[PDB]
Amino acid sequence: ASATRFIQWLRNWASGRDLQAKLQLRYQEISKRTQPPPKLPVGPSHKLSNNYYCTR
Amino acid sequence: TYKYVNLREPSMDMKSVTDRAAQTLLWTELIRGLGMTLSYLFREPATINYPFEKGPLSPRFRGEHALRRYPSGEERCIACKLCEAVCPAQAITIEAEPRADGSRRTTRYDIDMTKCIYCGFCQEACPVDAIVEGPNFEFSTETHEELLYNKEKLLNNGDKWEAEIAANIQADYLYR
Amino acid sequence: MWFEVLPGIAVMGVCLFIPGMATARIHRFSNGGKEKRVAHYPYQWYLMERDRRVSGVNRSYVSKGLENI
Amino acid sequence: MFMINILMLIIPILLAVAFLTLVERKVLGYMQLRKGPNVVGPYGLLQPIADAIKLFIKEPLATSSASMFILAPIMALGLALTMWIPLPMPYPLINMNLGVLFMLAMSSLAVYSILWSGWASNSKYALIGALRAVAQTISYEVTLAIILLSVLLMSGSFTLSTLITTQEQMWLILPAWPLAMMWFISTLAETNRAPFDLTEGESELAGPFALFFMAEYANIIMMNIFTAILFLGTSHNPHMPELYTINFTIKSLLLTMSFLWIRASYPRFRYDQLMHLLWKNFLPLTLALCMWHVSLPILTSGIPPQT
Amino acid sequence: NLTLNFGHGVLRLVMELSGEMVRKCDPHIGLLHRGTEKLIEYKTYLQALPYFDRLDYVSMMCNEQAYSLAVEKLLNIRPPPRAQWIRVLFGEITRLLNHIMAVTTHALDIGAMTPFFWMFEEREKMFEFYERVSGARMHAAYVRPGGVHQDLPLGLMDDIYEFSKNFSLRIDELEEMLTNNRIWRNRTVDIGIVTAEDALNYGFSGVMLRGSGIQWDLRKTQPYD
Amino acid sequence: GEYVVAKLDDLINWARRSSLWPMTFGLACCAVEMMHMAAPRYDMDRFGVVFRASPRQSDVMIVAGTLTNKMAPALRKVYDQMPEPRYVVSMGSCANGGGYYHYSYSVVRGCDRIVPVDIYVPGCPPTAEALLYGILQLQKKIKREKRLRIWYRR
Amino acid sequence: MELLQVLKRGLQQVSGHGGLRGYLRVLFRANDVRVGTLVGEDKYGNKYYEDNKQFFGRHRWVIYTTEMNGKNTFWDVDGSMVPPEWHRWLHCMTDDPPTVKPPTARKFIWTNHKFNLSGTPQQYVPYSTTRKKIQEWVPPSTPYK
Ligand SMILES: CCCCCCCCCCCCCCCCCC(=O)OC[C@H](COP(=O)(O)OCCN)OC(=O)CCCCCCCCCCCCCCCCC
Ligand SMILES: CCCCCCCCCCCCO[C@@H]1O[C@H](CO)[C@@H](O[C@H]2O[C@H](CO)[C@@H](O)[C@H](O)[C@H]2O)[C@H](O)[C@H]1O
Ligand SMILES: N=C(N)NC(=N)NCCc1ccc(I)c(Cl)c1
Ligand code: SF4
Ligand code: SF4
Ligand code: SF4
Repeated sequence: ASATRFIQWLRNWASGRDLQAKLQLRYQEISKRTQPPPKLPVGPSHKLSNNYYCTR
Repeated sequence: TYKYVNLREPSMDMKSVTDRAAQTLLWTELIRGLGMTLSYLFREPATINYPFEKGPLSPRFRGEHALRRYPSGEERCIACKLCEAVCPAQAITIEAEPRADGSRRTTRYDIDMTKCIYCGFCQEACPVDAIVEGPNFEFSTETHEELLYNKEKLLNNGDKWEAEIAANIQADYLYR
Repeated sequence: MWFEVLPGIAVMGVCLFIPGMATARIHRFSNGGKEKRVAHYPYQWYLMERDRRVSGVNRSYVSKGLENI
Repeated sequence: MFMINILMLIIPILLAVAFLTLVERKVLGYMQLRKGPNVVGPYGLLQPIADAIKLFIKEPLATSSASMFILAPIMALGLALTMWIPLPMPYPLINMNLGVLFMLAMSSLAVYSILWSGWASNSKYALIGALRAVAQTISYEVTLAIILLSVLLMSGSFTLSTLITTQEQMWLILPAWPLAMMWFISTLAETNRAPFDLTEGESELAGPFALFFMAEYANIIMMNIFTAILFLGTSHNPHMPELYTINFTIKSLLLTMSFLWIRASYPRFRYDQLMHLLWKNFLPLTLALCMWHVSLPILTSGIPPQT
Repeated sequence: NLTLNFGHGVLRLVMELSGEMVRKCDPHIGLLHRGTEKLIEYKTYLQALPYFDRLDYVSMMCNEQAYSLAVEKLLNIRPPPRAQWIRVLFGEITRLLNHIMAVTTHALDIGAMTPFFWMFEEREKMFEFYERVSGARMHAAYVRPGGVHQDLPLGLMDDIYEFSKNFSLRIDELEEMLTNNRIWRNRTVDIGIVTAEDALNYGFSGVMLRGSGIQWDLRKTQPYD
Repeated sequence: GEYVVAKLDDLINWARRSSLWPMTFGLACCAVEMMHMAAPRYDMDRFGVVFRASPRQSDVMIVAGTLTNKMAPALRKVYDQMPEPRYVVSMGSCANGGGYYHYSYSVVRGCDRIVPVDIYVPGCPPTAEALLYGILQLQKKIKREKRLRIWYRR
Repeated sequence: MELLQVLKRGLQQVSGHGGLRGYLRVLFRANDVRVGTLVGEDKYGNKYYEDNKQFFGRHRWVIYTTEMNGKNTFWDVDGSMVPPEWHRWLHCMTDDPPTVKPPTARKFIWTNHKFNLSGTPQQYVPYSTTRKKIQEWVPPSTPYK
């Protein structure tokens, strides 16, 4: 993302593609490396009644 | 559903035949290949400046093992041997006895780091978060023997890395 | 970046510039500041050998003009 | 004075070869989205020196004939340096009336180093690999000689500095770009360069090593210098000869860099396929273009001067 | 007929040559035989799971999936739907990992070394997805009988989307190097032709079948997850 | 005397560690992380470590994967054909000591039963970065060598 | 022209590293003359920099101290020299540095980080940590056959 406009034009022409739209190096679009804590759901057997193991 | 990768009929009109003749004689597709490698020459390379820069890792990373403590300094391990039982490589060897104060503690805790497959099963199995795979991966040695960890080495790893280990557990324990 | 390839190219280019530049300046030094005489055919060698005798010092590149007439 | 001149050619050739290994690695690296040498000296500028010292203090690891085991690298390196002494840059070290023939004659001898080292390998399989390499080299010698003759029918002589005069107004690549194309590819195949690097390919399917490597990389530079003179003639100003040397060096560098560019871009030929490229494609066209370039000066009344 | 004793791992090929032509190929394998099948008999079903990462060690999570499905079938249980989608998601990421290794090292072996470098930087980014869900770049041991070991970390799916958004251009660059290259076609066109009937009788599968026109893909005919 | 021997040692050490040409024995999965070390992110070539060298031009053997009994003789033969100075890097649990297959009937319990090993890189597999750390550790081992100083004192 | 702005960007890196000597020092120690924002420094002298305009992986780096634990590290740097509290940040295991999110303190955590000690007299040597299992009978010390 630091290439001069001339070099950007040069490599786009040589490749035939708009390379700047799909750079293979990652910048700020990637997710933060610190995330809020999750709160994961529980499965269908997490019940207080009508849940005898012999029926599942 | 399917598609044909290579089932097409070349057009046999004079214009198309002459187009293929020009490609054969003027090497057009070969020149088009030169353009691709030329465009890469002028792209920023993907190389990082190791060891001044490091590849990104996550809190789940499975690296060098360590034995952890409670905040008071007491060992977490209570010699249950669940880690030893689950170890797919049989890399763990444990012996235990009552401590002088009656605590259930190990007298031997060895990990053969050259048997270990760094799978993380031991730290899944542990009920007290005693054995963990820490974040360190830069511990290559000059001799085979240095990779046969006894309990003193593993407790030293825990004391050395606990600051990072605790923070990584803090980030991931809600997924566990 | 790609322009970090240049320093190695610069050294290579200077190494290839030296032979041609050295030959040209050595020729001028050895031939009185002129181009080294080319003699591919007997006629040119004959004139060069006549120049050597006419020079008075046995140097084909030392030229005598109307001052010697 | 002359011995100084010889050394001001021999020494820079070896230094240029040393730093071509760095340029090749870095150019290939950047075309591969990486850097290549950049730790051993700034921008890798000490990498050739470290490699050179390393190779020469390495264990020099039985030959089937000691005389030929030593002859082969001396021949390779001695011949490679010899190919430079008639090159006009713009003035040659030795001004030969038949300089083009001399280069053709000396280059035809280079195949003996391949043959002799195969004999000295003392291994049935290395001798067979050498014979396959020789067959490739002599095959592409055929088109190189015929292409060169075709070009000289526009120049008028076998003197290398006459090519400069012939291209005073215009590069010979314009009237002879079909020959330039086959000439360029022929040099790649002649130097066993990718996609014609079948000796290193087929093979994997210290000081003496370094010496053969220097000979090959000196030949690579020399062939591209020859190509620049043959088809991209630089104008010579007798009062400012350094102007010629700068422009002609840039062209030779770019031609050499395009050898690396091509290595980075294509897969390898099969042996039989690179033989067909020569005998069934290049040679037919080269023969037809040789007849054409014999006729053309006559039919246009553009015959060059003998001198 | 000259005999050549030598001509992914390490292979020993013993070949009979008549000039340039191959008259016999005798692969001698076992150089990486490690008695995995016998070792598995001394492991619990969970302890055996990591052995499958180390078989086709380019397609780790697909080997895990096959073993997990087999155990799930004998257990008579069903993994939950989110686990099934994760398994398909990482099954196809794993297919990208494998096909990059397959195609570019195939190219690298016959002299075309450059796409290997471009596409292995894409492999490096998929190794990060492996490491983020499992903590390991390669031998994740992530897919297990019953589902997967852990849920995806928050933010992973966004980064997979960013990677996928750009990947087809990287395939295009690979195709520009090889697909129409006459040298590449000279090395591959009409090489190793296998008939549809021969492929079936010799026990071929996958692309070794479909390349010969057979319309067969287990994901379509015998689907799972 | 001392100064010349020391400086000359520094020179030859610097050349040898700055131009380490590896022969990689890509036996199994550890070979994949070795390829990733050559790949653009780490670019081992930028350290002077060429991608693939011929065994007779090699200075370091990287054993990257499980060494089986059937393969052991061939590996020793390659090691013996290496020109000196030669070093061995053992990569990953399998080569280090057998790893997951330590108890197999067909597996050598560590490549150090066959060849002397200079550096042991742990992990199953070690990450490409871990392997690079190991290669740099080997470079530092070479920097510590004092061949000429010991020769002078014989 | 753009090539002009590039050239002045190169010059700014010289003054950004405190002159020519500092510029050459970082060039030869680290083969990199980029100028980043100083994130912090640890007790051993390692300095940590960031530049979020660089692509992911090059946006954080450490300039290692020239001396750690009595070892001259002007040329001999090592990845194991990064202490654990900065290890998490430098490897992007987290977003915030220990200067903003310090680690929890424990009395048993090492106050002094140690780098890899392999090949030194401080290297680890394995041994059995258990006591003797079988006690041998000791004969009496007086003659009495
Ligand atoms: C008015 C009167 C006019 C009279 C004169 C008329 C003459 C001009 C018109 C005719 C034009 C002639 C063109 C001559 C060029 C040679 C053409 C040629 O030989 O190409 C064919 C060859 C094989 O082609 P292939 O597809 O494999 O199969 C064909 C046979 N089965 O394919 C090849 O050779 C491929 C080459 C493989 C090498 C690949 C690496 C090179 C790629 C980069 C090349 C860059 C260009 C070189 C420029 C050099 C500059 C000095
Ligand atoms: C380009 C100019 C370079 C000038 C550099 C001048 C330096 C002169 C001192 C060279 C010291 C070389 O150091 C030595 O090289 C030889 C190369 O085979 C190595 O190998 C040698 O020793 C080993 C045993 O150790 C032998 O089995 C082997 O047959 C022998 O070749 C040595 O292991 C290395 O210690
Ligand atoms: N093929 C490459 N470009 N790289 C490479 N490893 N070349 C060979 C290295 C080499 C050989 C001889 C000498 I003298 C020098 Cl200085 C360097
Ligand atoms: S990581 Fe796996 S192989 Fe290593 S000790 Fe733990 S359970 Fe055993
Ligand atoms: S480390 Fe954990 S699982 Fe292993 S014996 Fe100790 S308490 Fe039990
Ligand atoms: S150590 Fe692990 S990754 Fe390496 S070869 Fe053995 S099983 Fe595969």
